Amino acid sequence: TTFRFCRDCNNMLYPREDKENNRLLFECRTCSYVEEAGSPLVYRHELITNIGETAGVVQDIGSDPTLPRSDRECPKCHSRENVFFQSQQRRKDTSMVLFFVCLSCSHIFTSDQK
Amino acid sequence: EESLDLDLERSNRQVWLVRLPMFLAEKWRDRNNLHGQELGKIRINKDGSKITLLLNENDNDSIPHEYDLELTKKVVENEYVFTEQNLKKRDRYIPYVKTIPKKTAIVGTVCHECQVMPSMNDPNYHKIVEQRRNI
Amino acid sequence: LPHFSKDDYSPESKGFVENSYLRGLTPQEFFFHAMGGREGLIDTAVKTAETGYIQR
Amino acid sequence: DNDEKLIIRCRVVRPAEEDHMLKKIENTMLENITLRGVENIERVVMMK
Amino acid sequence: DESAPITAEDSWAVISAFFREKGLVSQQLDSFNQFVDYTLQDIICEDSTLILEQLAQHTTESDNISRKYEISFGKIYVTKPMVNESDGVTHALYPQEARLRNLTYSSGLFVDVKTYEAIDVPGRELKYEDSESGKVFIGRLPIMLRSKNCYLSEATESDLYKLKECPFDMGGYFIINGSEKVLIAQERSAGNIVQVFKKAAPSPISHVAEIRSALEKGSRFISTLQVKLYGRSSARTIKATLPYIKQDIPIVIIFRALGIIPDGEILEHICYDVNDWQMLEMLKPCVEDGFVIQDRETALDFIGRRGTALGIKKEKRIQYAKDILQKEFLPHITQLEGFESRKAFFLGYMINRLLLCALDRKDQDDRDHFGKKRLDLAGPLLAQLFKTLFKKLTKDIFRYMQRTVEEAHDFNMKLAINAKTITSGLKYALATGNWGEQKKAMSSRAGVSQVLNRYTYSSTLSHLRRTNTPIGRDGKLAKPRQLHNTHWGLVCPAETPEGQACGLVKNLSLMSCISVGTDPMPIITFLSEWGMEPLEDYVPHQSPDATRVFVNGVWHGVHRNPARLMETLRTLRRKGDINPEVSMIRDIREKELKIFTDAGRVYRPLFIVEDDESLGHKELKVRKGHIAKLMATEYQDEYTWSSLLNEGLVEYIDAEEEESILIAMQPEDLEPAAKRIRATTFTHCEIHPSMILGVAASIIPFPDHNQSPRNTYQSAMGKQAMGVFLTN
Amino acid sequence: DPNEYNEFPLRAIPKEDLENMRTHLLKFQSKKKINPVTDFHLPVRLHRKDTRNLQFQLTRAEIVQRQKEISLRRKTRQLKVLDENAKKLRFEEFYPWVMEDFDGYNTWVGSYEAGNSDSYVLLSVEDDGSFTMIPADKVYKFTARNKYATLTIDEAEKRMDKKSGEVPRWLMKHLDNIGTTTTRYDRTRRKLKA
Ligand SMILES: [Zn+2]
Ligand SMILES: [Zn+2]
Repeated sequence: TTFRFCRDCNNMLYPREDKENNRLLFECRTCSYVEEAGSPLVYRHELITNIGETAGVVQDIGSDPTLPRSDRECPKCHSRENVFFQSQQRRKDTSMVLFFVCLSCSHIFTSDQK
Repeated sequence: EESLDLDLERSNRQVWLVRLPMFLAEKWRDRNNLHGQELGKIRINKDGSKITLLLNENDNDSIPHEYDLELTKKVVENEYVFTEQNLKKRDRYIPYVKTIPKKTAIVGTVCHECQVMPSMNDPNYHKIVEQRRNI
Repeated sequence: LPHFSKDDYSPESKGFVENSYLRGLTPQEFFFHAMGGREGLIDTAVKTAETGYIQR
Repeated sequence: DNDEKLIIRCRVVRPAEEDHMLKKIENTMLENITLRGVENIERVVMMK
Repeated sequence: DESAPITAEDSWAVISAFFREKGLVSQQLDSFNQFVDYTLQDIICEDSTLILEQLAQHTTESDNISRKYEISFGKIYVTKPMVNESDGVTHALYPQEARLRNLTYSSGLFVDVKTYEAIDVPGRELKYEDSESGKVFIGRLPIMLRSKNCYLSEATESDLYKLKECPFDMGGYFIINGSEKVLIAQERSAGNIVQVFKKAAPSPISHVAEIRSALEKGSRFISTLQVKLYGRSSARTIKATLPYIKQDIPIVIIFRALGIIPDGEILEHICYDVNDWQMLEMLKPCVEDGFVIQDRETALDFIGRRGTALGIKKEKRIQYAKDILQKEFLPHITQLEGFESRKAFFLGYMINRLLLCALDRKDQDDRDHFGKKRLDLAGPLLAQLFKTLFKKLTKDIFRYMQRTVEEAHDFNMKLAINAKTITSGLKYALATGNWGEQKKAMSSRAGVSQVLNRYTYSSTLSHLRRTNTPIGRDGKLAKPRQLHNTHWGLVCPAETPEGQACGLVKNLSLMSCISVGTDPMPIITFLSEWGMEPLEDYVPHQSPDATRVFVNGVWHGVHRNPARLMETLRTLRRKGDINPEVSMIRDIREKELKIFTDAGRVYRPLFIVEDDESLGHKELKVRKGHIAKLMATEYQDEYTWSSLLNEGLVEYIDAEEEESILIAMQPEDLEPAAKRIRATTFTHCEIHPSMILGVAASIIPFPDHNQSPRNTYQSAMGKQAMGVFLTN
Repeated sequence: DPNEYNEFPLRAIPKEDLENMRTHLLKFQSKKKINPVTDFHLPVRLHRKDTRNLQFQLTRAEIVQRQKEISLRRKTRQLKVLDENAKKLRFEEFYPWVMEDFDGYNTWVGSYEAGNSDSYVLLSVEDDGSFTMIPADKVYKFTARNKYATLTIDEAEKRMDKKSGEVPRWLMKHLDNIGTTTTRYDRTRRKLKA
């Protein structure tokens, strides 16, 4: 779903169809540069999703004091130290799922006990 | 009398843009100075990658005599120094455009963006630390 | 409240008064009690004028 | 229903410039086509 | 031992020192002292220019001489209260004298006032460019009691009784026509700060972002900027409103006109994580809207007329548009000529914040949060009135100088009527309660100069630290009347009146202090010196993780390491090299850094806790030796609260920071490993919980052990009790 | 220290040489490296010109070819104060810096940014090994223009009017087929052909 831009100018390449060769082309509607289409994918919507929960996972998450600490272990380093926080997606229909990041292994993993 | 076209000859000269700390910039940007006197010495590694400045004793030991020069951008592109001075005294086109001609010439190419920082280990250094702390 | 760790839903963290008047409250619980009292005060202080208009 | 990916494949019949027109079609499909029930009614609860 | 920890009991000594130093009315006193020491020479030297160089008023006339009429004001002067009666000498006043004689405990002013020419007949040109007295009287203005320039601010108890007034009269009221007079704080939403709103569904706008601005306080520079998101659908489009442009304008046109032609750059100014896409998808229609224009001045060529009368024009001057965008647009971060890029980055930041709310990534803004408000006080209010009356002064000075086409320059007598105007205006403002000149009560909120209550010493003290906000006549029922979490430890949660004003008037807690502001220039210079990326050469690609930096709500640069800068600033503050009123916050979740040094913030003291400890787990830095020294100093009848501040033992916290600090209620609550019911990462411990009250509630014994509305009933009622109010 | 380095004291530029001469800093916004001496078609002229209707402006080669082919007051006034240096800056920036090569292949428009002009100081190595110290008074930034044959303002105003819900996705392609408003390099090439 990524967008490409003209090498000659940072401008959105609009897909357009080859009438005779029947393959999608991306032409810079600013300047005559044209480009081949990597995938038949053109536009992507994703009306409902469960993404964006890994937003703002800075390397300094453990630095802040206010995030609570737990005793669960990361299944890479098993160090009981870790920092946990709930879903970043602030909508009324969210879930009580939590996210555990451990300072030692610097890895993020879900709270799913299943 | 002078050719309006700019000179392209003096381009091929490497230039080092230097960001300078306020105290030292105040001294060097003064028009009263700049008589051509030497002011400091530079140290370059044969291996490279580390540059430090050896300031002369003309500073009156009020500021560090040693500084480290850090190349913020080792490689620099599309940056140049051009100099200006006064000259001697669907197909429709616009005839009058009010051109204003000046004598111009490009004199150098910027290749190294670097900043002067006082070496904390310098004995005269860390004094400007308190000076900046007060201000 | 800035005396709690983030993202807690324990009753004390989110404002459950545990103690009784006999022993006396705790700073946080005191604050929450103040909140409730203020709510009651303001709601009545507005409804009085409103419902007076309706009555008239 | 045998397939586990609930997918619909449609194409415009005409005997070209698909972006705007087909996005309009998609919006119409999403916010115009009712399925069952009567509009102006929302979640309904069963009570004993 | 001296390095032993501190029992919760011992905290009281610290409080004793803090009061012994600060004094309760410190807020009002310091506001006035600041307004007198500065902000007055500033307000004059700012606009001290007025010249009438009548060279020839037309070409020649051969030539004539450049008849400069240069008048400028140098240093100003203030006097002790020094008032003469009719037909008599001037007395050295004293508060009781004015109080019984119905005077105004004011003092006079007089300011210095400052031809040699350049001549030009037509060709060449561009080089064609008085006092009559000194320190001319300009008027008299009232004074704050026990201010820097009040007689009482140095009295000794013996001398204080010689002057015959009660030593317990701590408090800065005013004496107007012989009546104790008090001004009250006015809270207002802080300016120059990004906010977003979710407007109601029926309107074609769903999400809006608003910016306020000011210059402190020329022309009032309201200059509201707001960006609206249209449609619910493909009507997704973003338009902005700018003065003096009276159409909604597509933001892409704004970017292009600013000087950013290639669309990819504009995308870089909005989106930061190139990996994410959703924002690009919702921007797609906006990019489509501006697909037609491809040049900066052509975008500038858009009319946005709103007037005034079209001067030199073809359709719209490019010069007109650029002069708008520089001089008037966004009166903050810059307004001079040459910082288009700063404008672009800030506008992109605000667009991004707007877009998040529509994308549900971040929640709705909270208007009622306390920190994003401020408390205007005596200083700023007197500043506003003085500015208005001095503008009237200058306009009148221009008059009667143009009138004296013939001889001569007065320089003397008009300023007498001017002094009458200035003094009359100040007197009227401070006595009537209306706030402004005789403008038929326009914009004149009355509750600014209430009459000081004098029934009970408790009441009197409970009338100084008072606040008020304008909301409406009748009142709403879902807005700041109800208490808020942010109010903790800053405003007393029980000392409020009831009825038609409940929750509006509110009362400062005990140690709460107000921010008097400080020049940010040294701070920003220091920050740049220690390594800053000026935004002029920023690039998101090479900075996928760098942290933005804000000062008083201006973006200045981006930095790589926030941690070291944070600790360095903290240490430098604690060492006392920065005014402690300055507050900084590191929003590590948002990758953001804030610096605040404006005036009018509210802050409280706190114990600092060092996480590290050679003795073991964790410990607050102060020890027993310091408190022993404090007790010794007190009983001497030389540690001060300031002397506690310098060496890093307690630190001020504004209302904004708490969102980045964890607090320990008791100094022993969890520090180590029936009566009643009772993490390991604390940074600060409360000095004492009982200090969250205000003046009146403090009297209530065991306020914990009874219902809160009953405490509110008593807090209100106690002010209606007799007893003593002074001794004189 | 052991001689692992080249030491030489940098020397200042002579004071008397500096006066009456102004030195500025030049910047290009471009993803690809551009070398003025090689890429540009000499002769190259730097002029301070009004930028209105840049496309309609004839190329320097075109101009040379054309030349060869030819061969009551109110009496009471008050002025608000403005800083003299600010007034001079406004006067100088009233016209932008515009640089063109003879061919007209590449055109660049400069702008002035005051963010770091004062703090930055020029240092370039002299022939003897000294480093020339220059206080940099102003820094100018140049951007490319007219490379993509931009459309004109009036037709753009007509398009933005809501005559159509969406403008033709191939409007630029159709205009290029009509070849309206050819590039300055294209116009110069056509003139040279004629
Ligand atoms: Zn292109
Ligand atoms: Zn692990």
